[PDB]
Amino acid sequence: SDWVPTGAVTVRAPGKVNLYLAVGDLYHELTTVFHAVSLADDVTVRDADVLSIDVVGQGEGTVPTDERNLAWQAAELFADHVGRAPDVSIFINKDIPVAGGMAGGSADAAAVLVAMNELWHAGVPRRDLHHLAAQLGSDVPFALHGGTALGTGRGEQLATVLARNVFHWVFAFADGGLATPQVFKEIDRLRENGDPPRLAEADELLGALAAGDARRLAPLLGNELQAAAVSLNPELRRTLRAGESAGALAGIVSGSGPTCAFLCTSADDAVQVSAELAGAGVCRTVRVASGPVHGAQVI
Ligand SMILES: Nc1ncnc2c1ncn2[C@@H]1O[C@H](COP(=O)(O)OP(=O)(O)OP(=O)(O)O)[C@@H](O)[C@H]1O
Repeated sequence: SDWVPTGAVTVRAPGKVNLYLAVGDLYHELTTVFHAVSLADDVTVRDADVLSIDVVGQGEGTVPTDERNLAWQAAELFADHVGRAPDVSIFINKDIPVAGGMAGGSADAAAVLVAMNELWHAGVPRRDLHHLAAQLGSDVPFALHGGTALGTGRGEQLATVLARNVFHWVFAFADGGLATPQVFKEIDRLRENGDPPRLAEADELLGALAAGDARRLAPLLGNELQAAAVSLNPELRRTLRAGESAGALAGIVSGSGPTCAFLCTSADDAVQVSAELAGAGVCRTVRVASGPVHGAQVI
């Protein structure tokens, strides 16, 4: 169903959820376990007379089509790297929520890097694409990488980890969005203010992933940005509680929010959870997905 015209390159790049997200000091130092899921954007790139961006799907109305778009920035950076003008049209069919904590703009940017490399057969190796991604944004490297990975530094340095099963997810999109800088500002505010708990080390969580054990994983999920996202959007507490009472093993805010993610034991539980959330009047719209999935790849 992807747009794949002759001459074009179409690339699918996944959204993410942070299974584990510890936030340090003052970019912020991060330790995170990224997990790529089957809610993805598909990006079709063609040679054209000028650089352009068109969007359908999530944010059809509102995602900018100019220099504000991370995909614009990606095309310019890649063109410069290989010594060509960025004369491509970019079409983004988005399932990843806008400003929702699943790094959809980052997916779009990673997809453009991959699509252009193929379109022009530029021979840019994966390590060089990684460097370009890191220049673009903190979550772009993971969008290239996919699977499940331990991100350090500010998230750009990645060590793959084993997630030895298919993991079943429900995502609850919020009515609006959050600006990730606002959410980082808020966690700093919360910490000026009190001395709330920090996550344990990621050891146990990584062990549960390596065992492929969702029931063990669930109570170990955690995201230090969640308190900031819920401080800003208190209604998220209703969404989380609803998903949990519907049968999710655990609910967590995804990244800087406001999307909520719910880990379920099985496909059938994700069926139940998504159906009840949709019926509970606590979020905008509901999605079912699985992970892990691949990083940005040509279709
Ligand atoms: N390709 C794009 N898709 C969506 N938003 C984009 C894109 N390019 C630029 N933007 C702008 O970026 C912001 C939203 O980015 P995005 O949807 O990636 O947020 P996010 O998923 O919460 O990101 P993260 O979780 O990586 O911090 C908005 O300010 C939006 O106008």
